[PDB]
Amino acid sequence: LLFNKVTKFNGLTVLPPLLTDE
Amino acid sequence: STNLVKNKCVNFNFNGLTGTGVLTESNKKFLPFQQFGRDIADTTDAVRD
Repeated sequence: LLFNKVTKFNGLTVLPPLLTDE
Repeated sequence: STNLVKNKCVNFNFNGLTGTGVLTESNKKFLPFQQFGRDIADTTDAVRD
């Protein structure tokens, strides 16, 4: 529910975290 | 002019409307007078031939 309560290609890059969400 | 391809990212220049991306299937209902649409990210999201 913490994930659910918290709620893209314009040159920026949201690099995936080194530590995976899992 | 020439045709278009899906799932292969290319550049599109529709009468001055330029951009780059994949041209995939549209699956939303649109008004008949539309020329092109946008998504939440302020990007050209839909194109009509």
